[PDB]
Amino acid sequence: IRASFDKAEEPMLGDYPDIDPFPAQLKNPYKKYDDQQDRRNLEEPLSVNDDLYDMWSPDRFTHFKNQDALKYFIGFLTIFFGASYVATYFVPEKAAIPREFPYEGLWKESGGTEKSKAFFGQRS
Amino acid sequence: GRYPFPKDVISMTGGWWANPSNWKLNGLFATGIAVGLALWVSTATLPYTRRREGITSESDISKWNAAAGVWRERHGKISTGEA
Amino acid sequence: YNAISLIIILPCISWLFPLFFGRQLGYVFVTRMTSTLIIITTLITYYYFYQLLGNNNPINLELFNYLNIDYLDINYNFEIDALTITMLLAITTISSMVHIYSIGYMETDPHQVRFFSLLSMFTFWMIILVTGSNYFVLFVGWEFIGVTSYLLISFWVTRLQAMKSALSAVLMNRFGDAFFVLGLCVIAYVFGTLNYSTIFATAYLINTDLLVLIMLALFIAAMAKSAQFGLHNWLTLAMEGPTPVSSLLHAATLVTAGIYLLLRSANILEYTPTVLFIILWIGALTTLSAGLIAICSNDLKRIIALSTMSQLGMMTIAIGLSAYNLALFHLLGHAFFKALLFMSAGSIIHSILNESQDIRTYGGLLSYLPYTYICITIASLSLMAMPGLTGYYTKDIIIESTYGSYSISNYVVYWIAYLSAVLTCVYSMKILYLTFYSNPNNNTITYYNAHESNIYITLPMFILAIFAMFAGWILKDIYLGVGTDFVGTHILPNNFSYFDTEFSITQFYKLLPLISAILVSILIVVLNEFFAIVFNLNNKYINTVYSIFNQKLVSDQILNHFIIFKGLVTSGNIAHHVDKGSLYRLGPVGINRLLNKASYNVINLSSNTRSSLSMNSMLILITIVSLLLLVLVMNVNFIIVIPVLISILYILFS
Amino acid sequence: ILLSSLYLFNRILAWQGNVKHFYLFASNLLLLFIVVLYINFNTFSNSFQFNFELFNSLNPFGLSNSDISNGLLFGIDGLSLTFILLTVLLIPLTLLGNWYNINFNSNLYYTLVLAIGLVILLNFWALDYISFYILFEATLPLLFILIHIYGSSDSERASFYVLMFTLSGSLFMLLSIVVISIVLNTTNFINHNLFVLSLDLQTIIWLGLFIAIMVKTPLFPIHVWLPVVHSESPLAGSMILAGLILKLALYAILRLLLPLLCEAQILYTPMIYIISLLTIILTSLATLRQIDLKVIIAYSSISHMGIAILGVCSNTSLGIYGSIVLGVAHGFVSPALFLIVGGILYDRYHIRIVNYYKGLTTYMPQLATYIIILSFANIGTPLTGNFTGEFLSLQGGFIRNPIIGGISCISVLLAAIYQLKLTNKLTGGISSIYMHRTNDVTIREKFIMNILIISTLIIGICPQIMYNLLYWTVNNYIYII
Amino acid sequence: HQRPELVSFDDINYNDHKKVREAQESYTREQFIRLEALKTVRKALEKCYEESGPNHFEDCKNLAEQYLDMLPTHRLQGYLGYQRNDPSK
Amino acid sequence: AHVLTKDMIQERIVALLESFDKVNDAKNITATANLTSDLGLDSLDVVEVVMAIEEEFGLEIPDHDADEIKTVQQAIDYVSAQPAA
Amino acid sequence: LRAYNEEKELALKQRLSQLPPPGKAFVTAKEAELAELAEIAALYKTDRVGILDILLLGNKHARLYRDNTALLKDYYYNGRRILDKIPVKVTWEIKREGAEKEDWVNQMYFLYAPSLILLLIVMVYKSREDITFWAKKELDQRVLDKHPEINDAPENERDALIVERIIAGDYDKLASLQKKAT
Ligand SMILES: CCCCCCCCCCCCCCCCCC(=O)OC[C@H](COP(=O)(O)OCCN)OC(=O)CCCCCCCCCCCCCCCCC
Ligand SMILES: CCCCCCCCCCCC(=O)OC[C@H](COP(=O)(O)OCC[N+](C)(C)C)OC(=O)CCCCCCCCCCC
Repeated sequence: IRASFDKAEEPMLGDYPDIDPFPAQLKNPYKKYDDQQDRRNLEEPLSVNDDLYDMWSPDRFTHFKNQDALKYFIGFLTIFFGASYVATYFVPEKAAIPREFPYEGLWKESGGTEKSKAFFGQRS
Repeated sequence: GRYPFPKDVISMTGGWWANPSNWKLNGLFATGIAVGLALWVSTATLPYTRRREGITSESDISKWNAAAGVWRERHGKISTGEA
Repeated sequence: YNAISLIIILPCISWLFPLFFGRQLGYVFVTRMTSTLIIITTLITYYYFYQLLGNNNPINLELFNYLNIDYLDINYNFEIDALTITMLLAITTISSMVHIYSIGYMETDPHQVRFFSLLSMFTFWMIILVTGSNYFVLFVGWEFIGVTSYLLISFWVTRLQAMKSALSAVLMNRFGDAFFVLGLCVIAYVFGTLNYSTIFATAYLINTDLLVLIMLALFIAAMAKSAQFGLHNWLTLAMEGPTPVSSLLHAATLVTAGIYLLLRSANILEYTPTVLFIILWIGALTTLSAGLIAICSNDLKRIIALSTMSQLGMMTIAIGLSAYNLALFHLLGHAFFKALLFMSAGSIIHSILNESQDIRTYGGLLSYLPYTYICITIASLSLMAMPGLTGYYTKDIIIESTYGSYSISNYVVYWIAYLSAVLTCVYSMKILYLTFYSNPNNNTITYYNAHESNIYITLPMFILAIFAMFAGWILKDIYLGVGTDFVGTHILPNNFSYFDTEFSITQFYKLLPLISAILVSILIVVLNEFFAIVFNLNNKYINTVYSIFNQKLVSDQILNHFIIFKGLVTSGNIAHHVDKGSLYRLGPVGINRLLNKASYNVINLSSNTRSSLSMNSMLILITIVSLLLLVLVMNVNFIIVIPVLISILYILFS
Repeated sequence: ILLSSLYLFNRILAWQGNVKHFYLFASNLLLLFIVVLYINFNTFSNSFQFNFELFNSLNPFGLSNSDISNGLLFGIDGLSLTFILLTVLLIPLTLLGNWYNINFNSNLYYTLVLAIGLVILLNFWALDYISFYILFEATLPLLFILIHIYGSSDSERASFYVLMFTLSGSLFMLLSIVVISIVLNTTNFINHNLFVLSLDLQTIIWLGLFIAIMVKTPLFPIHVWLPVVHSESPLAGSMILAGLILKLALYAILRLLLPLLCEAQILYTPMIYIISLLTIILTSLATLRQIDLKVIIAYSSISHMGIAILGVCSNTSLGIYGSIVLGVAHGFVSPALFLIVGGILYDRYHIRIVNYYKGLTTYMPQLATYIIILSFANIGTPLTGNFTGEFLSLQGGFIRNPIIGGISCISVLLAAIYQLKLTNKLTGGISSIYMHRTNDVTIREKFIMNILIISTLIIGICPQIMYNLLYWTVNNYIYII
Repeated sequence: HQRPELVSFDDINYNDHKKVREAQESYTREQFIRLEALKTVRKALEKCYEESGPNHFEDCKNLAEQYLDMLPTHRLQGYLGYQRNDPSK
Repeated sequence: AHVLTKDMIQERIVALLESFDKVNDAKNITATANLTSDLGLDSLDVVEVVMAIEEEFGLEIPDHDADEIKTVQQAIDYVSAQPAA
Repeated sequence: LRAYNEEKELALKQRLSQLPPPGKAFVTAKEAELAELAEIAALYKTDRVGILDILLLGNKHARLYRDNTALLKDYYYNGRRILDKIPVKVTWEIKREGAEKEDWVNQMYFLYAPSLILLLIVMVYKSREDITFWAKKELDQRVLDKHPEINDAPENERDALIVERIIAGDYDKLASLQKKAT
């Protein structure tokens, strides 16, 4: 009943109980059940989408709402990446020149050819 | 500690706290088979062992590169980046 | 006596013999036998490493053919070289220690034959993973260690949460393996082979777009294996398995395979400077996120696992700097003290009657467990890169490389890495204080019964404590030496900068991480012992941000609601609305309904009539007249008659 | 001989009253005979070897020694020998998997099962379009009767599906075969690559052949009959339908389509890739929301068949070799999974709903180990023939079209998901409250499962062992100028 | 060791099936010989790399280039393309 | 390992109650004493005591079962009913 | 092998006739009747006839023996299933360890399994005549026929020289077969 996908099935039942679904993980685990691990009692009706609400379904997190958690996750990524990118601007310059190598950058040692020295060849 | 368990349930792994009464004799058999297997494997795979370097001579390597150059000159083959 | 053959074949026996003979042998013999086999493997490995440092001429073992189809020739080939021997040092040492530790730690458990067979299985397949000489053998090991991880995380089968944790791990690593298969297809197409020799022979001539495609797929695979911030979630769930499993998986072998896959590919990765960049910044993100989550966690194993995540991020940063030797050395060093941390945590947990893992539920144990204190202390100070310890010689130089890197922008990484480092101290001290210094938080009987563990637990911790004090210093020249040629990876000369990162470094940067570590460690301890309010405030906003960090930067919710749950809803839509909806409509259900109406209409064409003669005569007249008029229409224009015939069919059948 | 052997059959039936021991003996002899044929098969030759003709006008009841060929032709090359070996390996196992659970009217049941096996085996020997089509259709009434009389609760709808869908596709194949017959006045497979039809007529003939392929494989979107038919069939029916009958479609692609309609096939390949990618992705996702064990296992076959299609239509040697290897490995592993769900669990509990099953490891550790092994084999763990087939098929697909094959690489994940989701619940957790403890797997069930696992492991470790029969085949059908 | 005589599609009449079969087998066998040549080049390249190490870029340049050149042209291609098409026209 | 006995549970609970300052008297604490009546413990005070009991024997009392225990003997039989404590 | 006896059979029928139907023949769970059930059920595994009589005799004897065996099998298996005791040893012994062969074992273990082993052996040794080996040898022979002097060279030099010649020259004949492509 509660979610959009359980509602969408409402035309698809005729004479099947319209069960309001509750995630089995959120049932209090100190009550007693015929199957304690699944937190189910015998002959208990199943929602049409029961496979998405039983104990083997993906875990549900209660502390935050899903929307707010999305806000926090996007915000963390945004602030981290934006801060790093901005920091790239305010950077000191190095003090030593990048090193160099004999034979025009050892272009022969890294394969290379007379006719093709830009492809293979170091800073020389 | 421990608890009851069904005795009819036969598992290749032994089940619950499997500690057979004749385990020392069975262990002697198992270690003998282990030693035999390891030594057979170590000896049989010996001919397929080799070192990585110094197995082909400079003559072969140099002449193979020369022949490949010959092949690439018979065809029209420029080098990478050579344009 | 062939070292390579024995190194492969002995863990195979320690794996398979328990499965064949467990009921006949019993867990007493099986535990002792598997441990002995792994010990002999470790000794053979150490001897091989000694000789290889003598003479860097790797052994190859070339066996039967796997595939010899059109141009693709794949063989079961193995080699032990410098990279492989470093991996094997970690793998075999930690595996032998974990095997010895498990005799004590699992003594009560009914199912010890299966457990020890699985630990040996993991060792064997990881050895296969690192010793293979082509990407196919690597993949064989890659998939089998995933299978073994599934069997280990779900070892306690009756526990629902453990089974779900195992499903998480196996599925996220199958996502990685899907990208691995993509990469293998690209590699086989572009290079005609999977052998390392040929790919490293010709990779410098290859088109760069193709190399980026290959390396990107391989990096997504390694990302899932090494729990970078994309696909980390299973790493902390893996703490559902028994503690010795966590010691093996998070220190030596499983989470290191990703790093290995990048290290083995360094020759290709030199020519893909774009994916090196992505690797670098992914690692910076990973180390930051891991440290932040760790500061706000209360489960001991979870904090240690998040520390593993931060260290893997640090190795990935090193890879992205092309200081592959640095990442390799940090992998090898991190394995030892991470294994020690996990084993010490296992001791602490077994020292409580409740066997609670909540750091909020210990609190005075220094007097009661001095030896576990000293082991965990040594491991922590190794992690914090304190002077003269193994972690110093790896962590600090990796931190400094970022400043010394030629790429200017990489300076930002320095600060990120540094923050991670100090963040590390904060959680280490937090578990050190809350476990040993604080004030007792458990009830009185636990302190009465709090004792140390047996020799089977204690001896491995002693051995790994020695390792975590001495290995880094005794090995620094092999991996970080001014011109060491042991790991022979071909670093492009323009890229190589290990000299610049030593000569160009100033006192401020070379000293600031160390001083910050020392100062923060003292700060955390003194603020806990004297100003508990600053940590134990009650601000609504701070509690909110703390809650964010405590729930893994809500990542696990984000994955579970927006991908996995959405995916199951979409699967329901496909299975009900398409497979059992539209497809049955253009199928048995729709055709049945159609034929029912059509048949009813045609049989009732003469339904209500009473005199069959009159009706049938009217039908013959109507037929004749209609045929005449239809043919007249056809003579006029045949197209005009098509609608009329459609209408007549509609009249008859509908 | 035939007279004497018929007397033997009659007397055995008179005295024992159960025909099944005789059928097991006959099928085992057939397997040995095929192995002897393989011994005398020349591999350095791409020509059909053990040829014979039936129903020639000069000898309607014998073998044809005439200079005019107007009967039905039979013979084998390496490709057909591969599938024949798979068939004769599987038939005795399908007899043995129903040894004890068929009690009323069992002689008819075993007769139907053996007849279906023999018809498929003959189908792989057929050397012309008409003989192929005849043996292709002849299984449908036998399957209809078998499913209707010996299937589970919904077996009437299932028998009607297995007849009607397959007839539907086969009649369009029949249109194509009639067109070939009247246009070429020849129908045989020995020289049909020598006839080059105009591109337009090729394009038309291809459509009928491919509609039949789409229903028989099956491919999206005409697959929905297979889960029903598999779910309601008795065990031997399911084993034959998943292990053998679906392979007839792959064989049909290689034997009937590629040699004759080469240019049209080139033109149509992107459409095939669309259909196969849809099959893989959509059926893999639809499996996630199934609640019947046998339905889940049945849905798995469709995705693996999609991968095989992508391989076999890749115009590469690696892709065709991968498609054939995948077909064989699936023929090993899928009958084993059907044995587990519809032979072992169903004979103990007589129910297939997933909610009832949980934590079988406690009382049945051996069955749980079999489940784990067969699951990781089914999702393509390396050293299994399934991995070799899938990997080579994806290589060929990626070469044929990098984007489409690259996206196809997600099947690794998707298959892992549905299969391991099932096995996680089957083995883990506390023993279910709804079922009582039963026996662990028996000696017969273990024997069947062991045969299948050893076969898939042998071709997984050394796939090259099939190459001596197939190296001509991986070049016979690619079209490169 | 067998050495069947080589037959070309361009010479034969497609109505002698023996000649057509021989032409198909000849085409396939020649492709497999080409694959053998490529494998020889690749094996030499692997040996050169493993004995050269850091100077493989110099000592194996010809082998690397030749392997990469022969990779696209020395694979299996079938016979149907050539038998069903006449290149002259 | 470690195993508790009914008398150990009783001795721990009695020492626990003796430590509480809100109690009427220490000498009057019986096995079948009522905390509400004999010890005169408030509504919230018995809650504090149940919380102390669960913090002492390392278990977790649900709301419905916490409010049910009214006597010390009830507490002891509850704590002995629980396997891990 | 001939083992039939009509004299025994026509009396076995009546020895069956006294007993209750095998469905209800053990539903008590006296011991004398159970002992006779044990003996008569033990007759199921005492094979009563061989080949020379099924082939030669007639269908009335066959129908009777068939019926007898039907009821014997029912008695044996029902006693085994309810009591948990094998009907040998002759009063219903418990000794289930061993001495229990199913009717499929001989076929599947001495015909089917050896056939599969033979198939594996045949595939292994058939793979030796694979095209990859033939083409290796053929390339070598073509090189040796074009350049016979590398025959004069010693063994260990020879293979390196064949490799050299292969690398340098395009010894295939694919383009030769492509006559019309000029
Ligand atoms: C109702 C469905 C439609 C029915 C239409 C088709 C009905 C066919 C009836 C089945 C009969 C076919 C099998 C028997 C024919 C083979 C007899 C034979 O001798 O094959 C000839 C072939 C060459 O022999 P030859 O030239 O004489 O030289 C011998 C040198 N020593 O020698 C060989 O190379 C051996 C050939 C082996 C062929 C394997 C056959 C496997 C199956 C045999 C029984 C199949 C029964 C199927 C029953 C269901 C109906 C389909
Ligand atoms: C079980 C852990 C590993 C144990 C390894 C011990 C090896 C000792 C001797 C090895 C000799 C060897 O493998 O040779 C393999 C021989 C000939 O190969 P080759 O070309 O002459 O040389 C190989 C080395 N080359 C190429 C570098 C020179 O062909 C075979 O037999 C393969 C037969 C396949 C049988 C079907 C597979 C059955 C799988 C059964 C799975 C349960």
